[PDB]
Amino acid sequence: PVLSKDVADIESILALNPRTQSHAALHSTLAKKLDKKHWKRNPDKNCFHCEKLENNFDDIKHTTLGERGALREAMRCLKCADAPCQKSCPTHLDIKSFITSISNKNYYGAAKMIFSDNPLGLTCGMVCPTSDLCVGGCNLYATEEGSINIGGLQQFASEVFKAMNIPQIRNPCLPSQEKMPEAYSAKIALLGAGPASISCASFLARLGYSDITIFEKQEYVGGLSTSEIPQFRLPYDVVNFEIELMKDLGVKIICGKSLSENEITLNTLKEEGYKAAFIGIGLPEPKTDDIFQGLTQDQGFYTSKDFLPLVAKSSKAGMCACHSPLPSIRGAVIVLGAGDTAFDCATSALRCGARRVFLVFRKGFVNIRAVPEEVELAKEEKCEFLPFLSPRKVIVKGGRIVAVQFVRTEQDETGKWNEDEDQIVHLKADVVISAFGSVLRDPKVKEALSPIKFNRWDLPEVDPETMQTSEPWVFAGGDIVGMANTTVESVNDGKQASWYIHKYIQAQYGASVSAKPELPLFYTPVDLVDISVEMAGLKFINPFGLASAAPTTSSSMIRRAFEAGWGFALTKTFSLDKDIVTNVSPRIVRGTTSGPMYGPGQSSFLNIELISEKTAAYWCQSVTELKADFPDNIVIASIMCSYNKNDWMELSRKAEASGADALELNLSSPHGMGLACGQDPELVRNICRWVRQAVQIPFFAKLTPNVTDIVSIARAAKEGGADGVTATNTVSGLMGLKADGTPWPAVGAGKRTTYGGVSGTAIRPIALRAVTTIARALPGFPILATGGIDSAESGLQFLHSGASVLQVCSAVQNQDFTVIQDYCTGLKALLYLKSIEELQGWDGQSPGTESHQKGKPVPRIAELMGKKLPNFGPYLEQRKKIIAEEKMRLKEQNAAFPPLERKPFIPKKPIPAIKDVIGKALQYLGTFGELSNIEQVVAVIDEEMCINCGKCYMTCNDSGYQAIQFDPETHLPTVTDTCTGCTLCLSVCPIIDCIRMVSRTTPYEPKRGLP
Amino acid sequence: PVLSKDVADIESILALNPRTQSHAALHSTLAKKLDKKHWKRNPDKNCFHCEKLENNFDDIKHTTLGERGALREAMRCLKCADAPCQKSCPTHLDIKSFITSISNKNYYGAAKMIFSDNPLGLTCGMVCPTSDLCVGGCNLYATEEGSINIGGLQQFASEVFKAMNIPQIRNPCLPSQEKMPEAYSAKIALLGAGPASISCASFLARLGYSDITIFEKQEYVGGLSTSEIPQFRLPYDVVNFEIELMKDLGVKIICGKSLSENEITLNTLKEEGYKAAFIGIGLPEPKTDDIFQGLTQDQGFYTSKDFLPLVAKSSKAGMCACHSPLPSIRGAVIVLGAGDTAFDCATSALRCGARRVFLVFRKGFVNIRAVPEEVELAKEEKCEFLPFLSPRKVIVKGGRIVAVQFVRTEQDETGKWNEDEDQIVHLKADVVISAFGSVLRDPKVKEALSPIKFNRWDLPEVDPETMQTSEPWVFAGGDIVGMANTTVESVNDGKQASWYIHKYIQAQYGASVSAKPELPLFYTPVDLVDISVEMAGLKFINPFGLASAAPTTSSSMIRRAFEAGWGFALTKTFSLDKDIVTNVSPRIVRGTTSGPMYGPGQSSFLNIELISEKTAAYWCQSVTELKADFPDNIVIASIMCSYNKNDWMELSRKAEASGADALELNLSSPHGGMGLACGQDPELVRNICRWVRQAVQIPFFAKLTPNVTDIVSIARAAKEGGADGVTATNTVSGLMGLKADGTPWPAVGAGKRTTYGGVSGTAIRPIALRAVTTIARALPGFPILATGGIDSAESGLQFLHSGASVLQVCSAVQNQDFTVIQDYCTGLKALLYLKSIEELQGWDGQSPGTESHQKGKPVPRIAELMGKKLPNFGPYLEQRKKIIAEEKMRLKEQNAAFPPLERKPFIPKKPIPAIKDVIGKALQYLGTFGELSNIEQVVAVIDEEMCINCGKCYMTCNDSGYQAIQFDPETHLPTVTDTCTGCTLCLSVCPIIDCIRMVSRTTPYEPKRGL
Ligand SMILES: Cc1c[nH]c(=O)[nH]c1=O
Ligand SMILES: Cc1c[nH]c(=O)[nH]c1=O
Ligand code: SF4
Repeated sequence: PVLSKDVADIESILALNPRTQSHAALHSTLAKKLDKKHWKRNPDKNCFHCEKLENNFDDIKHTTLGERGALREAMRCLKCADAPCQKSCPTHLDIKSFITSISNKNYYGAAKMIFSDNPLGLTCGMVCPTSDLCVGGCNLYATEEGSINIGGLQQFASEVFKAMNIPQIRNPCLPSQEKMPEAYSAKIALLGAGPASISCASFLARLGYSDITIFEKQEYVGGLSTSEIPQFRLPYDVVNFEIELMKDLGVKIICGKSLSENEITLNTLKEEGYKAAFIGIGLPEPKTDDIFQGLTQDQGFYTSKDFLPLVAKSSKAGMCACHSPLPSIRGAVIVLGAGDTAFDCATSALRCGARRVFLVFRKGFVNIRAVPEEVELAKEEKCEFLPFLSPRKVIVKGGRIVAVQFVRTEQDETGKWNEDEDQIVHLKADVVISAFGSVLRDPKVKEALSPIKFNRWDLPEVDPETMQTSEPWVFAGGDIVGMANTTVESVNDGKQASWYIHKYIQAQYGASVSAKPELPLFYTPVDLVDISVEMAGLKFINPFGLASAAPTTSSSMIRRAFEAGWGFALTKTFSLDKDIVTNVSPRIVRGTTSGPMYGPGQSSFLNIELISEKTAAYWCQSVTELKADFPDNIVIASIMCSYNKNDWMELSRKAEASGADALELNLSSPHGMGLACGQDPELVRNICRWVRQAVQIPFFAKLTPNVTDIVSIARAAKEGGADGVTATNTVSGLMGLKADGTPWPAVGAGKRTTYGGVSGTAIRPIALRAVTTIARALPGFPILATGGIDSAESGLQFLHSGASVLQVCSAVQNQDFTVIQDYCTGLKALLYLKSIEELQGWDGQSPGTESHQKGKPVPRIAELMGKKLPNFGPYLEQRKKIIAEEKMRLKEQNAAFPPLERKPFIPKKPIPAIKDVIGKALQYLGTFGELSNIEQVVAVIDEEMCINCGKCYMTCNDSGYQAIQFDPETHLPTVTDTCTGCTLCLSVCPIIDCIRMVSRTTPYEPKRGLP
Repeated sequence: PVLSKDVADIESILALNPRTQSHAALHSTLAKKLDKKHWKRNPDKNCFHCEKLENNFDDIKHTTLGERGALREAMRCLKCADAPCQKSCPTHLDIKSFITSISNKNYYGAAKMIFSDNPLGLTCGMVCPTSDLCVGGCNLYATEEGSINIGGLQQFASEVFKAMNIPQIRNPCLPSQEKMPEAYSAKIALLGAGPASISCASFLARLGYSDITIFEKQEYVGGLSTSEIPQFRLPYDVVNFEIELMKDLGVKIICGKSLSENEITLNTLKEEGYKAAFIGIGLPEPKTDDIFQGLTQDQGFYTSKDFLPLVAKSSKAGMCACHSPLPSIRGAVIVLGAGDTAFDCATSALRCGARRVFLVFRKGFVNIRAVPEEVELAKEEKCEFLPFLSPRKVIVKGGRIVAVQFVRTEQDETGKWNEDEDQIVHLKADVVISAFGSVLRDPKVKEALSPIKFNRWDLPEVDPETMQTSEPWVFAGGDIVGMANTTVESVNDGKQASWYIHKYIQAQYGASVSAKPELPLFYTPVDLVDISVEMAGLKFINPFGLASAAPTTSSSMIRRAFEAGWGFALTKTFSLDKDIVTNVSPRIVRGTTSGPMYGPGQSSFLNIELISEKTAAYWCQSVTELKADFPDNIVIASIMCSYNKNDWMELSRKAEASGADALELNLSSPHGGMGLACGQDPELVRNICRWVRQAVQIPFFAKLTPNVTDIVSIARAAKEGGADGVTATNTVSGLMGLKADGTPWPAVGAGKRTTYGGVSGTAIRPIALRAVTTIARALPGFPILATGGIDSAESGLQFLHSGASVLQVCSAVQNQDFTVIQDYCTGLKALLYLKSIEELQGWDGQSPGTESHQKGKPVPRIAELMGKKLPNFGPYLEQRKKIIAEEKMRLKEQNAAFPPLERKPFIPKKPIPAIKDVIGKALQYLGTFGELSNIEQVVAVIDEEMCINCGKCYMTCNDSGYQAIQFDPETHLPTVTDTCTGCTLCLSVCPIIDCIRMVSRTTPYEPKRGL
């Protein structure tokens, strides 16, 4: 037969494989109109019908992210200096840092940074109106692809931390409880268990106060996060999670107790010995209108304070003891108002069975208070909008509402608003929900706050800097003060008050506090993990250090790196005066190793830099100064001489005398098998011998990867007396040419260049091979790793490969010295998680991937699965039909009485130290002959995760075994039995873990070419 | 002094540098509220107040892209199989292919693909309602980051092509015009010079028809693209560009005669000897309403058909000889309707000076059918929206409209719309514009179409597949047929018609046409460029070939690659029967070299694959069949033996006898400072080449490994042994990474074992490029076949410039499919063609010089706007808007300047370089470090108008450089100071291409010695 020709059944497999076209394509406009419907993904502008949402409380947030989407967006963030997003965040979250942590896969460190400044970090990630806050200042708004999804990233990192089930711990910088001064036992009262008081109590507990009580009127906690924000924006289990974190700090909550004249008052708190009080009761009553006087819910009238708590109580499992039904909202619903509550009333009314929802407001579209995020949810769910209408009267017939009369409004010459009595609208309605806002009106509650001063907005008056009322022991914040318009601002109000409550209480006990307010961070048991390591008789407080490179150009830079937390640092390589050099410019350029992607996260750099231009006297004086000031931080002096015994001996002794803990020998010098000393084992052995005879401190040989066998050079260094090797220096390369042939870097008028050194993540596979091969050949010989280390996650790969410490250059060039805090918290988390048996199915900090579309979990419904319903076109309609019917079956098949007491996971094995993980990977490395060819695998695709791109199919067709069927109608792939398990399809799929490799169960025959 | 500390002025420079935080930050809610306005980038929700737009016709499209943004978005596209976006494009554009070309920087190839199926490809890129077309089907809608900006990408590639100023050429597949059959001289008439006729005439001219005339009623051409679509969405020079492309094919346009009685009729056309006619006159008249009878423009009334051409004539330079005054539209403007025209009237009215615009429509918001893109523009410019109002009276006093009276509208149960006479609105207004649609209604125009059949909507009937009317020689398309609602569907109507006009005319002359419609592609002189090359006596039709790898697993795949256009291919390496191998699985994994980015454009792969599992008998028979079927495509047999003379001679003779054009010796076989493999030892390579040279007479090439100290010594030994060239290079040995539990990937068997693998792809391109350059400089003229990260025409040309003659590809096909060859070939043709064009020297290949821009739109060149430290946020942005608006007004009150350049194509001034002409031309720039000038230093300089204020340059200079950048605390604008050393890190990390540039240093230079 013709061996080079596909047989008919493979030709059939290949039907949808791309082919080069020779002509333009003929398709009529009518046929194109009909075919469009089959592939449609987004909403249809001609669709006017609301799709059925009765009893559907699934997440509708557009900002929710899964891990795949979160990694992409975190990598996109510029991680800006003095970032304007943080300036625009009311709690001043270090967004730069927590997004950096997410991009490095350090979800713990991200969450810790979030909760350090915002104890309701998950709630806020979900509900913050970011377009009017952090995102509104994001620099990437100045790009076509637009601003960063900061809230979704905050939500993702916080959701992972939640799933870790790690508790908050008492501030570890505090003295033991025993030894705390008496002032910290002062009895503190907080009124209302909403965002403001939860924040305030949390920060007070961080400061060490041990007697903190929140008194809550209702039987549920969380405030408006619980009672009014819909479950389809903020799941109730988020609120519970954040309350439990605060309770870890000892805060007490007592429900069923009210600030009111016949219960708790300021006077009764004083009588009972309370020393300070925080008022955080919000705005508990609806703003009402005479037009609705006497109307009952049974007639069809609600305020938002009546309606939204009913929906919350029904839809939020564990909010109440009583299971309760969803309000029977049938027919046409009129929502009055255009604030943000109005849009939650409209979307919630659809969940209660509304046939039609009209949002009617008394000003125009350009006057809507609502953030666009909030408006869009109502728009996409087909609520109707009626502007310029002021309500005049509700029509009641047969005991129920049947219509609302309105008068038109308009804006005149001044700008101020008139009503037009002659221009009426009679709007039919079965239900009316007023969303006019909220107030504090209850005279009993107001009198319980005697004698604090109220302002003309009729709210407690506070100093906006201290949150103190006119009574010095009473503070207030959140909605009740009338500035905060958001959860995060109410959180910040409690945070602000906490410092000044602390100051007031301390002064009452005769103690002063710092002139600069200084609140503690958020802490968990992860932060107590020991990440120190000893290597070559040297103690490293953590394994991360600055490589000898541009980040160590000046010793003042090393000083700042030590102040940031870096465990050790190399000097830039320096030499004797005779060997003075002069750099050229340009000399450091970005890598082209991952295409025309600019900005953060360059996959490599190339440099034609020389050794340090600063003198040996500068570096030796600097080493003395750094070791004087930072005795616990390791300083390694990097030195270079030509192939001359007397020179190496003189320079090494000079660096030793300066106080260096160790030396690093840079073997890049040309000599008299490559042109460099480091490429010849005999020269390396001699250089190490000369230094070993000259000094008594340890020294390490820095190996080049540009050699046939780096184990040869490493053994030469050991034979010469080196105490270890640094693996590796940069890979020799040329990073590319402009289209006119000239290079980059191009030096001088001649536009000349020379071969440079490639650094960064593009050389990590080369460095990782070098470290592992040296570690297997020379067991126990200390290795300092360098080559693309840019995270705790990747640092741990080099530790597992045999290195003891981790040098970094390019990751700092891509960012700044503060990445050390990400690396340290990330490594602590990785080691801590190894002790948690309940998380053993995770890959480091990553939860096992389950079925999702757009990071939202696929509903596991019998009638959604197995049956070839992709997420587009008519298949998507059928999917939505199936989900809707199952929500209705869910409305009766009704349960909410098996929640889950949230108890943290406890380590059930010792937490490994660094020395316990070094080299653990080497057991899996060997020769090719040690790999099983009997245990073969095949690919299997999770159809529910697939996004129908066909990349697996095209890679198997033109780089594989033509083993994947690609359906022409559903665009769903299926791996057939001809799969060889090569794993290319998995490697190109855009969805993490959509494709998995599983043990082959059918007989396996290698394809030998037989007909 | 303390050398390791920053002096005072450096400490202040470092003021905004990121530092690690040990405490939570205290910032009051009130202070946060006041600071938020300073940084604000996006629209303020509280802004009731549209900024001023009078006489401002600058681009407002949200989809416009510059090069930086286009490359990012094109790399994001999954480049899907059987792509649904193409299914959803009415002209069936190969979106996958043209976006692939953009990602590979081949803007010519992308434009050629666009214009092959859409002769108005630039217009459609700007105006297509993609959310209802191609983008509505995009698979990436199923990700959080969302669908691809297809239209903006189409616009960008077409804009670059426009700037190339290259003409369209006659279809080069046609015989010369002297020897075309008589039928192609048939006189063809088209009526109306809009998108439908322009498309129809273009495709007819592509087919070879030489007598094609478009008869246009007006003095201007382009149809609605000219007369009504606003300049701030579609610049007139786009329309002119596409018209001139069509005139390149010989289509004639005659303005001033109409299809109408007493003018042109179907009867006059027939009598004058026209053989076919296409009706593309659109809907030339406004849909009227009796309530507007007698109202005049002087009173303030317009239909859309009166208003929008008035604005076009004034704002589009080159439409008229008349410098037209913009309609003075002061006061309140009421636009009636909510179709897409209504929104263009609203935005255009602002440009005329309207103070407020109301969009008033008779149904609800759910019932608006305008695409969301178009609604968003009116919404963001603060137009008001009034639903459920039907106009009843226009009130005129003092000779001017002063108000419009409406009645409320309402739906029933039946869904039947009613008007409530008792519910009235009296809206004050100075101008009324009706946007009720367009119609064909002039009795003499319809009478000129006698006797074709019209339908119940008074439109000509066509067969929807052929576009033929009831008269066989008359065809129709576009708006006039009533099916197209878009420019692209109108283009498609003309495209569809062109084939059946062709079929009809050919039949009239007694000739048949193929049953499969075959419209020709779009061609330019670039497509005639020769990209063949000769090497080692072998003739390659193009320099691109498949490497010996997974894309050549089977000879059936090589066959399909040749059919796609690949110039050559390697077999997978094969061996004698006794050397049979068995692969393990998994064995090919994605690279980790550019972080957790999944899907397209993987920056590397790692493989632990062996040689072919298929027999030498399979491969030799396959080579015979491939060479019999594709004699002009080069087939190179890759072979491997152990270090054995008899084996190498036997296998190489077997492959030679099969008809292989050449052999490639895989030097990966183990044997025994010269490692394990034969390719790492020059003595072994020399002997192997000696053996093969004795055995065969065809050329052979030694495939070098990069895993060697000195690859030149290996290449020299191969040449001494008799090889005719070398292939540089094989994969780089590496370990791609470990999971957090220490297990490797790939992991084989239950033991999860691995071995060192080979790294391929763009991550190893700097290594391969250094290898090719160093061999080319040491062994000038010795043929080099390059392999290692070649993924585009421009990377291919880097390797040619470096001394290679042909270009092997693997990973780029694994990342995609075989059809990338068409991108590579057109891209290489374009790169060589542009080298002959003097007017484009300043480009870098296909990339224009970057002008100052924000979000890809050029910054206004205004004096008071330059150098005034006004970044694009907060109060500075408001000042920029004032300055821009002010001299839009000064450009108004002086109404001169109507000189739109007449478009002439650039002409090559020297011959087009052939492949052999460019080989090695980069080597002149390579040298030793000592040959680099250290006198000619550079410094960095920042273009503040392109800056997006991220501080990355600042952060990198601070912690990886010389603390030489000032970063302003209020404007977040950086300035390079005189302590710059030209190191070039800041440029290397800046997210904006060419925002930072290196320039010659003009101030005295001293190296920093620290001392
Ligand atoms: C001195 C030096 C400069 N650049 C590098 O990449 N490595 C080195 O050792
Ligand atoms: C046989 C072979 C497999 N994989 C590679 O990367 N190179 C080779 O030569
Ligand atoms: S022509 Fe229009 S519909 Fe087709 S791909 Fe381009 S933008 Fe999309």
